[PDB]
Amino acid sequence: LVPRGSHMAIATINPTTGEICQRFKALTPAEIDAKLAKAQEAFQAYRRTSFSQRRQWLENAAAILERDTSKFAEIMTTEMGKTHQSAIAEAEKSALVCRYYAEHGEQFLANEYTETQATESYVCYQPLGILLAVMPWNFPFWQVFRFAAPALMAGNVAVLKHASNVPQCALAVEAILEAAGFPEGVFQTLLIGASQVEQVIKDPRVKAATLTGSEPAGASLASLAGQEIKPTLLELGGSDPFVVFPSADLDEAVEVGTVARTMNNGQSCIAAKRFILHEAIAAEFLEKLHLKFASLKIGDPMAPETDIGPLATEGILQDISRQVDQAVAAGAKILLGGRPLDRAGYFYPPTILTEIPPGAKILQEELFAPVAMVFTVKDLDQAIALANDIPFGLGASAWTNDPAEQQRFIQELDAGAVFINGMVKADPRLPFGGTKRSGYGRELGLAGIRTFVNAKTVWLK
Amino acid sequence: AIATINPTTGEICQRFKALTPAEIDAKLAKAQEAFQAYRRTSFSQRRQWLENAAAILERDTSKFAEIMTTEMGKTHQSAIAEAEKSALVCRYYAEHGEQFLANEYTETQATESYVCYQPLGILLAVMPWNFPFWQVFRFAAPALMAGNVAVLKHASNVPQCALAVEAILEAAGFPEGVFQTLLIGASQVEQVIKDPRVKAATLTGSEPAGASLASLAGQEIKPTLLELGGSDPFVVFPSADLDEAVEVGTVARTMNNGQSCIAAKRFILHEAIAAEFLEKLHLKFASLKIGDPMAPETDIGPLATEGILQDISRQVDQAVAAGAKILLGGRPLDRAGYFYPPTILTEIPPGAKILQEELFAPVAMVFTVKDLDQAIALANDIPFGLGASAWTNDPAEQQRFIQELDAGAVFINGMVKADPRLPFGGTKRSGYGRELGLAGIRTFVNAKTVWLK
Repeated sequence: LVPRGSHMAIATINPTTGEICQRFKALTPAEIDAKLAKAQEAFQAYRRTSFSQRRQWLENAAAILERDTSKFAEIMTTEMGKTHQSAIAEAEKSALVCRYYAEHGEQFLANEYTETQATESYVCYQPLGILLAVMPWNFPFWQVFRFAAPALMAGNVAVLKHASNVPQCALAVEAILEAAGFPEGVFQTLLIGASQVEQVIKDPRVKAATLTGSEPAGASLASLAGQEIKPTLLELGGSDPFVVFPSADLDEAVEVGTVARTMNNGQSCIAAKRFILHEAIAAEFLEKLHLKFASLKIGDPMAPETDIGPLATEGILQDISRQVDQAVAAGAKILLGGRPLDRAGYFYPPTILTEIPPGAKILQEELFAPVAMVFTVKDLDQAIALANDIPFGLGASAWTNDPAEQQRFIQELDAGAVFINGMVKADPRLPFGGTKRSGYGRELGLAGIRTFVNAKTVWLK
Repeated sequence: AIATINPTTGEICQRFKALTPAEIDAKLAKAQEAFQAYRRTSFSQRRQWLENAAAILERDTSKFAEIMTTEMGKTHQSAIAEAEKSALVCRYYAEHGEQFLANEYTETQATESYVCYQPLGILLAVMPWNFPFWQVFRFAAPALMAGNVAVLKHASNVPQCALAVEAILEAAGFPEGVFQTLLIGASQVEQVIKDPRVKAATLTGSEPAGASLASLAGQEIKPTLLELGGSDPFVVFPSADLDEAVEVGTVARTMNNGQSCIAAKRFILHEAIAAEFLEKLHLKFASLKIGDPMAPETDIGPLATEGILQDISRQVDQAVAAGAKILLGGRPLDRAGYFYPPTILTEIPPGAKILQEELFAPVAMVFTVKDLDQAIALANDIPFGLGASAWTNDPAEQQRFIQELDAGAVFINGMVKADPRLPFGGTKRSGYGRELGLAGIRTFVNAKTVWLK
């Protein structure tokens, strides 16, 4: 036996126990070439299917997700550490988005007509061809279905590169779609490393790409896609603010803030990361939040009662460890947590940072872990100024029952989404995506299915 | 680098100093400041200022037309038409822009859930020389109606058009700094795209510039829109009104002296009409008037630069040495300016480079095909896909063409034109995204989801 780079890049490593459970071989270039030939060929046939066949197959996928939610949930929890209960919910949402596009997708892609001197003039909507989807470990089913439901309803085929630490999830999605009846080659999972994504985008059969994840990989992909004249959609990190003002129901703010910071063990792009508290309401909020964080159960994510599993990988653990030690050293005050736990697996406790000095690195950084930054402010202008004083701009949440402050937050928060008296969620009925360094384009709603079609203008004399 | 060189006489009519990196920066500083205020203006203010710009265009079409003709060589009549269209697109977004940006509500368990449309901020536009007014207003009208500010990097050979556009917009009443023109070289675009104040960019042009712009935009996590070249098929099948097809195909190959991204460049002829059509096409091209583009009788003026003439000379020399046949033209004329004649090439060998190239000159490639399958196969046998035109009165053939041609646009019994009322853009190596129609003004905005408990 000999460890080879090929066999060592992709694995299931259970973050609860640290143990390597199973390893996989990455595809060769040749093998990749052949998957793409296969996709190109399935595309010629798949684009001729009817919305009926596609709706039928998508419905079938939804039913398989619902039947086996616990099985799929366990795969998620085993590979990347989320609570089993939240992983069951992610399977149910994955089914939901499949149903959303089965129901709306034909109508979303109908001809739109415009009166001109032409006998007929309209835009119609046609599949691009092979699409590449580069997806993250943190919502390993949901992110894949919210991309794949609309892309397949539109008539495209797709090749998925998943995060190298959720290969079982990735294989599970390929298998789900095959079992639902989508023809072989329509959706294929590529067991490949991040360096191999270059070969896929530069392949002439690949028309467009989408990436959800972080800046390094997103910059890489969109750069290369650009150089090849291929369109991308990017959803990257956030540092969403969670802004609390005097007229807010603080108890509910506290409950929802805690959930929004800690769900998925803090590893969400739309987590409440930076709590921005009005000075009147602040003492009371900070303390109530401290106490809730302190009540969270940290433990085995397979256990129903667990609120906080381990972080997903070792790397992820060192990131947040360094980011935090660094801030403490620059003078930041730990109200709670702030140290990895003395135990098996990649555990990091719920943590709260206060009195962060101006100039600290961490003000501009994404904390992908259950670690809240807290700030006090005098007025609405300071709150906007601080909320927007980041490179990112995905989501934002503000708590107030003053209609004027509500419209101000709605207008002036530089984010792709703004929730008022609620935590930012993604809901298939509505578009969703970033601004600034959080990315561009929109998934879900109408936009989700228009994103990768040729909007072909037609003019018949 | 940055100069007016009249392509009719080959001579330098005036020079311009490019900005320094410090001068660029200060323009960006000033765009940011103007954005903070411009974004608070009402649609009614913007509609008035847009309407003023249309009136300034319609009023001086002639004068602006001369600047275009003098700088880049199109016929004065067609410059006049470009100025009128530039005005049209302005009135279009002034009429529809507010409604196009209205909140769209969607019922949920929110009290209020909806999407609104907010300006992104500073936009960089990188425009080409071949439609130097139209390509800028097409981009600017929607962008300004949405509340963005813009900086424009125009082509180095049309600096006067570039300054006139800026001046038109200040004269119409858009506040200083809402639209600024930047006299800068291609290598300086990087500075601009990399500046954190610049939010998104757009480029109409060629692939080398588009690839570079979109590559750097990607690295910076910034969206772009690209409209690049094409090698549009013009496909003629046996039920076509042949005479119309010839008159219109000639226009489509020949307008703007063949320097159009949506010119008909590859004529694809069914064998049952090939001979008739080809002879007629041959006769039409042979008698077009080549000349001073200021003179109204002129059909064909010169190409816009020495390089453009060299490129097409090279490309045709190269194809002829490979075995292609010249039915007509195929050499630069011997007279002052950058004149290349209406030219037709036939019997091009398989594997010849030119089959894959964009011919930015009035040079037609002609092909004979046996059937619909084969016509579509060739229509699409290129790296581009902007437009496609097909001529036929069998409604089944019409639908096959509409469905299977790989283009951003398909016209049946007509030439491809960009109409402000409908979207327009490319696929494949022609680009992505859409200008005009509703898409035009949605491209450079934050589609913000709003959720109220």
